[PDB]
Amino acid sequence: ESKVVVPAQGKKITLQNGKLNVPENPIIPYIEGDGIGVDVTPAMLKVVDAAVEKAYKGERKISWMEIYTGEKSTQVYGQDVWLPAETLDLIREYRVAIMGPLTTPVGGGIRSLNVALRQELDLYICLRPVRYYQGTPSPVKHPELTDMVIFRENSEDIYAGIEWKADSADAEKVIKFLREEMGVKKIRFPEHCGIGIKPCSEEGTKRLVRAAIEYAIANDRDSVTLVHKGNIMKFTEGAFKDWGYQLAREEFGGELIDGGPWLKVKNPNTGKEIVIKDVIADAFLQQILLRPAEYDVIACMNLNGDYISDALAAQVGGIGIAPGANIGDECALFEATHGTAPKYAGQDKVNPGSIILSAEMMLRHMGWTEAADLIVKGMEGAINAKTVTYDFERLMDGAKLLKCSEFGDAIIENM
Amino acid sequence: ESKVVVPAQGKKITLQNGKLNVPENPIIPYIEGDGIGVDVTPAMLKVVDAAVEKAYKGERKISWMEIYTGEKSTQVYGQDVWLPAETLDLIREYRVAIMGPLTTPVGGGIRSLNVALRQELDLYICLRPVRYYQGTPSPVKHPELTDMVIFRENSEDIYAGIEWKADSADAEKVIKFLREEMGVKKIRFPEHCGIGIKPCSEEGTKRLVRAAIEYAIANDRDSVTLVHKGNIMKFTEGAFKDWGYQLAREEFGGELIDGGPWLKVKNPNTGKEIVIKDVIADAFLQQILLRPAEYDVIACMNLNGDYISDALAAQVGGIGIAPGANIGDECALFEATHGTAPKYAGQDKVNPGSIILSAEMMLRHMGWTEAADLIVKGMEGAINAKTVTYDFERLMDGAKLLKCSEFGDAIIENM
Ligand SMILES: Nc1ncnc2c1ncn2[C@@H]1O[C@H](COP(=O)(O)O)[C@@H](O)[C@H]1OP(=O)(O)O
Ligand SMILES: Nc1ncnc2c1ncn2[C@@H]1O[C@H](COP(=O)(O)O)[C@@H](O)[C@H]1OP(=O)(O)O
Ligand SMILES: O=C(O)CCC(=O)C(=O)O
Ligand SMILES: O=C(O)CCC(=O)C(=O)O
Ligand SMILES: [Ca+2]
Ligand SMILES: [Ca+2]
Repeated sequence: ESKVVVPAQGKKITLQNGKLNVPENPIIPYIEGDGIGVDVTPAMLKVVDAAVEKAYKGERKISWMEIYTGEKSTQVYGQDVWLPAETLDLIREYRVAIMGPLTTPVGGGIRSLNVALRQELDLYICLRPVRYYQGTPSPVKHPELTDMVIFRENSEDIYAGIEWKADSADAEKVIKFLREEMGVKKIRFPEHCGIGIKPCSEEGTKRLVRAAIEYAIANDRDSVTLVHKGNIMKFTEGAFKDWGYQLAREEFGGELIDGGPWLKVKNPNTGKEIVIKDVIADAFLQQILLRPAEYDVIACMNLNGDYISDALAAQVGGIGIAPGANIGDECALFEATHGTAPKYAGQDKVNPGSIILSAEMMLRHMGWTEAADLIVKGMEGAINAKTVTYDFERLMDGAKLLKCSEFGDAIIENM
Repeated sequence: ESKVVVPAQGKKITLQNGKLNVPENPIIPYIEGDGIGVDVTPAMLKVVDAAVEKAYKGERKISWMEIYTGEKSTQVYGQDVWLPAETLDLIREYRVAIMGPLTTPVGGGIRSLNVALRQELDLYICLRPVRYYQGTPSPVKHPELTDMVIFRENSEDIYAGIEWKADSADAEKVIKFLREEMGVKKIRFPEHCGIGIKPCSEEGTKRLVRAAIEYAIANDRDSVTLVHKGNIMKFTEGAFKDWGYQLAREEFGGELIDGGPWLKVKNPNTGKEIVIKDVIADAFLQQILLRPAEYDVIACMNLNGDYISDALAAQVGGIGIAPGANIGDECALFEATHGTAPKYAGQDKVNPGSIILSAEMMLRHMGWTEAADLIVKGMEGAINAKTVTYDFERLMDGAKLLKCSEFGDAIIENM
């Protein structure tokens, strides 16, 4: 028995040959989110409606439709309903959706609801753009040199949750198989030993890298860097790097730069040379601090992407305003990237920036670039104005302290 | 037929009940290192001899004994000799050794010689202290707030090199076993798929965490933070966190702080309260930038430790001067932590700081704290004096440019 209400006014977005067809009255499912979701989601709804209204002078309007996942889903659908089947069906059916932060419970053997959503809908691209907003307090000297776009592989890697607990019958069984059937000698302590599996496939790697390159082409970016720990994990991380370079050669006319290993790919629209290169992951966490300007589009595996995105967000003072998308071939789910921060929930206190900027990515994904531009513009103005939420204000002098909802208004005020 | 020459003057260090017995004329094996090893090692030898000579007025002297691993080993012992058996025997026999950077060849199925050395000698602690040297050009505003000591688990994790290449008969076999015998459903693309294994054991985790806590006690440090990605990898990363906390409760009288989950451990020598806490790895890469002062001793798994150490080193401007040790129960191997940088090899140009500070850790490990203190003092003086190698100088105004060997002298000059 669904508790979802389809808006009476409103039409579903359609997908016609890899191309979204967005009506002027699209229905957008949204998940409020747990904890501070109660604060940031309404700020996002208001800010989005304003930008859309201003951009198209009332010709277009989103019909928001609440759907459920997480703690609130249990309150709505009952006890063990953390992720209702219909939520998966609805996101797929309506093609574009957005969500606040989710609470995954502990003690019940439930795995990350965020990851569940990504894997279940096969949203194989985790897209995390990272730029600096002038006026943001940052811990680094030159945050303005950071302008990157992370394509993080979302469907494979150790992140896929294949593992067995130490001393479990399964763990014992897997370890037996490995030592006796596979002749594995390098397990240091085979007893009381947990075991995880890290898969990385040619198809998985290539759909991710294909998207990263298409994005560099579509947006006239300077380069795509394959980031990997291939010198230690040759057949997963190293294979990802090799497949990445290969895809570039096979589908995009990638050709050797000097002695290699870097390649150049010609932008078929602008004729610009896009550099395809690679950096070992540990060095890369150094290079983003020391030479951020040399990096643009990044393509990498699941776990590394997680680390890199977070490291970048912190460096530009954007820990609380980092936008993110999960994109597959059939639908897309945009998200607040921070946690539920239950301590502040309901206080109208936290920064709605992250979910607002994810909504910006959503609008842009929908082809409503004018409205998306107004959000970027509003965000830039409000931050420049030093009219900000506590998390920014406490790090600045002469800022005006705004509530969550008030920061929403300040964004609108600057549109 | 050994090509190693045991020094005529000199005595071997001994181990008596977990306690090193160091004679006044200890023999120390050293591996020159490939590439810039030719530049930094002699700078290290000279700087160490000076500190030892000054500290003990000639009463003590190290008898350096060259041993081999890497490219130079092939030149010495022949074609496929990258890591001679005797090198393992010698390091174990002489208890304390140091090395420059190593070249692991590509194309021959040889795995990291660094990792080989660590695993083969069971040097299960990778010890990476990270502090700021006043005067070092850093990309962050307040590098002086960083004063941490990383205990990185060295013997397990995905870093152990257990994996099979996509399309290999073994890969196919492992994937078959997993899908059909283990009922694994979450491998997205089972074809053309590489597979790695990530082990984490109770014993492996606890010997690492035990060392981290003993170190916090011995050095009156404020806290030990377990860093892990346990919310996604429950049975490896999560188990490491749980075992860590458990070890603290079982062996060190760890007790709940407030509602937990943090614990307090009483320093049995100073009565100081040592906090045992934990942070998810992705957040931790943010927290080291945003709140570096809240962190002290870190305990974490192999791969995470790799990332964290490198990220920290970059933030304090120490990418080229980061010291490191590999420590086991029977011996210890100190190392330059940077690469071989072949482009500058032999130019007497690069920064010998990393290997010099690893030598500082070696001297301290040997109980020769007075000599170790003189190196710290020299390094602080030379850097403060702005008398530095190109890698520092190019980032500063009004520095004096020194060659590698000259920077060695500047350190001595400041002792
Ligand atoms: N949008 C936001 N605006 C301001 N602070 C945030 C935001 N999101 C997260 N935080 C901070 O990060 C944490 C994220 O919550 P959690 O990781 O427990 O789910 C919160 O405790 C809060 O930390 P703080 O106590 O420093 O203000
Ligand atoms: N001790 C050092 N002093 C100065 N620069 C170093 C040092 N170690 C490494 N580097 C730099 O880091 C790289 C490490 O070498 P590799 O990772 O290829 O093995 C070198 O190319 C050099 O980069 P750079 O060209 O910026 O001067
Ligand atoms: O999603 C989770 O629940 C943990 C991993 C994470 O933060 C992410 O994947 O972005
Ligand atoms: O050791 C290697 O060869 C690569 C990994 C690394 O740099 C390290 O483990 O410190
Ligand atoms: Ca994250
Ligand atoms: Ca490293």
